Amino acid sequence: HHWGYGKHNGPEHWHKDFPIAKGERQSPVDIDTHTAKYDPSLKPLSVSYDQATSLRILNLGAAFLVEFDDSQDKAVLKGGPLDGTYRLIQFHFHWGSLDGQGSEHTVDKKKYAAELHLVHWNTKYGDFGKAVQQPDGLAVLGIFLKVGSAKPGLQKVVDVLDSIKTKGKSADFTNFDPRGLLPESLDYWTYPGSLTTPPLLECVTWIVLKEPISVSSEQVLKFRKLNFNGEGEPEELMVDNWRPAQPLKNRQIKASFK
Ligand SMILES: [Zn+2]
Repeated sequence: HHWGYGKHNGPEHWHKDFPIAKGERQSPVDIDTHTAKYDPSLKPLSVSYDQATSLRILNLGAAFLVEFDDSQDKAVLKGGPLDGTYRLIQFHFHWGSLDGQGSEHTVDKKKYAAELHLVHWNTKYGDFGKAVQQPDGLAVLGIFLKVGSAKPGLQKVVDVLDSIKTKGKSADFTNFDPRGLLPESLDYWTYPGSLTTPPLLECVTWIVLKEPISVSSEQVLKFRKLNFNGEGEPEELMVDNWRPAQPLKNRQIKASFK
């Protein structure tokens, strides 16, 4: 009876196995744009993905991950609110059963159709496993998806999903350029938070881009054909794999823009 997104194992149940679910810096949160504070101390955000090396795409049950070779400084995030260098390890998405929901962060309570998370770890901690045990261990770039025009750079991801329909399946996925998933503007909000899936560790500097990317109805429809279950198990569509907004508590959200 492990955690998931269903009626009896979903987000309101997670605290029983993971008490930090009710902690002081949990994610996601609602971003109240009018209460967010423009911060002049914020240095420019640096996304250097030119030598990114994707390896594989995997259905882990709760989402699919595109994983990268993070054994060298090849795809890094720096600047913004960050001190030091954070290395890209994987990206994944959260999405809804309907276009009206799916994102984890919300903006003035608005839910987007999906949310992309590019996960990076602080190189001063040597690897991801050690990084998640640190309060500044990860930097996650969050990007909202709305339904409209297709995102051409997403299409290679959507076309391989038929090969990883069920939990446990993986496929080779080399030479994918995550620059094709970024919006024009790097304007962002930032705040200290957590992983949004168990173990919910409070190790994340969140950087959430203001500008969503547009993806087509057909593209998100393909996300919804995935399965939470493994092959040969009862079919349950991988939809609504999002945690809702958590209390902001003693935190301020900062904006990079005015
Ligand atoms: Zn995520």
